Formats: sequence, C-alpha cells, structure tokens
Amino acid sequence: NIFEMLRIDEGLRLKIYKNTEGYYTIGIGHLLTKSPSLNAAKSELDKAIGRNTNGVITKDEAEKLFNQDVDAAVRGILRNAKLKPVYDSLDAVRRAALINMVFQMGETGVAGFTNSLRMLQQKRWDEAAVNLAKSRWYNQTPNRAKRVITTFRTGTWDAYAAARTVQRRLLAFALRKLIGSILLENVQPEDIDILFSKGVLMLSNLQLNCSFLNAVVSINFTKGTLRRLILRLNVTDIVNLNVELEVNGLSLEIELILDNVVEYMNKTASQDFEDEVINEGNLLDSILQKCLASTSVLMQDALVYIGRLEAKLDFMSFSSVKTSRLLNINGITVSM
Ligand SMILES: CCCCCCCC/C=C\CCCCCCCC(=O)OC[C@H](COP(=O)(O)OCCN)OC(=O)CCCCCCC/C=C\CCCCCCCC
Repeated sequence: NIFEMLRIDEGLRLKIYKNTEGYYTIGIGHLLTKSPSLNAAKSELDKAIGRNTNGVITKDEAEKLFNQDVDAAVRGILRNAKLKPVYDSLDAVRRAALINMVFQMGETGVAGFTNSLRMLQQKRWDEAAVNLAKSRWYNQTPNRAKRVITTFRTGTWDAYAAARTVQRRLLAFALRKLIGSILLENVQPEDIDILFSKGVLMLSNLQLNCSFLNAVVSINFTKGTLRRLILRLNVTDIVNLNVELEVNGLSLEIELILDNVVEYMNKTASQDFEDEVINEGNLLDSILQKCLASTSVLMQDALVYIGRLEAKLDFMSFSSVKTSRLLNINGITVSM
C-alpha cells in the first residue's frame, strides 16, 4: 500500500532533520517548517502533541503524524481544483503516486504541474513520464521522482519493491557494522544474512567493546561481557521496521542520550559504508536512526559493578509507552 511506499521514500528519524527540499522536517517526512531557524521549527510539533519537547518525538507519534499527514494530503487533493479531476479517474497505484507527490511538495505547489496533470487525466503515461523527467521535482528527488514516475507509467508496485530490496541490503550492512561496533567478535556478512533469511541470530560467549560504551554512555567502563545476544528482525515487514535486541548474562564493570551513538558511527563508518554502498552500486545516518528507533530492548540476568558496589538485575525491558520509551526494571539487589 501507500504507507509502505512513503516509508520507503521518507524513512524514519527521531531528531529534527532537513528534508529533500532543505526545510525542517520530523518523523516520517512530516514537514515542521519552511523557516530555516531551528527554534522556529519547535512550534508545529509542540502544537501537535501539546507539551514542550525540545524537538523530539516518539515512534507512535511519528506513525500517528504519518497517518495524519496522509489524511491532510487527501483533504488537500479534494480541496484542490486542478488535481481532483486528475485523481478521481485513477486506480489505487497511480492514486498512490499522486498522493505521494502531494504529500512530498504540498497541496499548493503540486497544482502547478498543469501539463502533466492534464497528461494524466487523458492517461498519456509515456510522454508524461518524459515530461516529468524534465521538472524541478526530478531535480529535488531524482530517485524518488523516478519511482513515482514509474508508478504513474506502469500502474503497479514494481518500482518500490526494488527500493525495498535495497533497504534490506543497506540495513544488513548497518547491522553488521553496529553489532561489530558493540562487540569484540568478528561478525561476518553471513551471520547477518542468517538474521535476514531466518528471523533470528544468536551469538554466544561475547564481549562488549568498552570503547563503544565509554563513547555512547559517556564514567568509565572497564570491561563488558555478554553471555548471549539475540537479534530478531521483522523480515516479513522490513519497511515497517521492528527490531528485537536481547542481552542475557550482561556483565558490566564500571569505574567512577541515544543520538550520540548515531554520531559515533556517523564518524567511524560513514566512509567505509560509503565505500561499500558505492561498491554495491551521509546515507548510513538514516538507516541507523530508523534501526535504533525501531528497536525494543530486553535484558536478563545482568550484573553491574561500579567504582566497588555490585548491582544484580533479574530482568529489564525498554519499550514504547504512553514522554519517551519506558525502562522497566525487575529484581534489583545491590550488595558488596
Ligand atoms: C549495557 C548494554 C549492553 C548492550 C549494548 C547493546 C545496546 C546498544 C544497541 C542498541 C541500543 C538501542 C537503545 C535505544 C535508545 C535508548 C536511549 C536511552 O538511553 O534512553 C533515552 C530516552 C529518551 O527517549 P527515547 O525516545 O527512548 O530516546 C531515543 C532518542 N534519544 O530516555 C530514557 O528513557 C532514559 C531512561 C533512564 C535511563 C537511565 C537509567 C539508569 C540506569 C539503570 C537504572 C538505575 C539502577 C540503579 C540501581 C541501584 C544501583 C546502586
């Protein structure tokens, strides 16, 4: 369906980001503001929820904002005079492509494509596709433009499936690099391939990379050992990403929030990922953000030392709830 398509095109991001046009945007392609002042952006989100945020949202809020943005899109199309005749005639797929464009560039601006809108009422797909290739929008999002145009041309979901495959490939690269970064163990592409072929990947007798932890948590970690690590991907629906990370037998030693993680990799891997992404034929930043945003975390039988005090944890979980994700912890006993 359409939400899948737009998820592919826009992706997901938890912090405030500059969209395809350069304007300030949040969530799954929700455009906050046309203004380029950062704090001037803070208005639409805060208004949407009703509480002071400093520019951050939750996943369900991004999904709600998604559904709502598509609803505003359909309001706009029916409101708009030149497009509604063009739209009323079309089938689900082409309708979806139109909705995508209107979603992307807004109600007001899209109605300027008179030549092509008319070209679409008459159902002249080919030369329409040639003409849309010669448009400011192709300049904005040439890849996306090519996909939407393809959708308009053939009338099926052929163009976006390839994008789905690409998403899988990139996500695999990102997960290999990330798990690689957390641990001292060598994670081959074959194991992540296992994580994608079968839903599960379990690594055992591992060891945390203390440099990673020191950089992310930021407070000195001495050593970290994890008995068992379980990763799971909603492979059946990779576009609506759901990640399941689980750590059993965590063993942290310490001597005396998420965004920085993204920063670290952004530094260290962006080049190599770029080297790979070009090889396959700042991109890694989006993938990682969607990944870490989609993940729900579990941990069992952890052991932490601080210094030295000892904290023993029976079970903990990190999931989304009704100003952020909730960290529920069970079975803490602290001793010497
Ligand atoms: C130790 C872990 C070892 C395993 C390492 C692999 C994990 C890393 C791989 C993926 C990580 C994915 C994490 C998902 C994001 C978590 C971010 C976070 O820390 O919470 C931030 C979140 C902000 O909202 P979000 O929308 O969830 O953030 C997303 C964008 N910032 O803020 C929170 O909810 C934090 C809640 C409090 C966290 C601090 C809790 C203190 C630590 C232990 C509890 C205290 C125990 C004390 C017992 C007594 C001891 C004497």
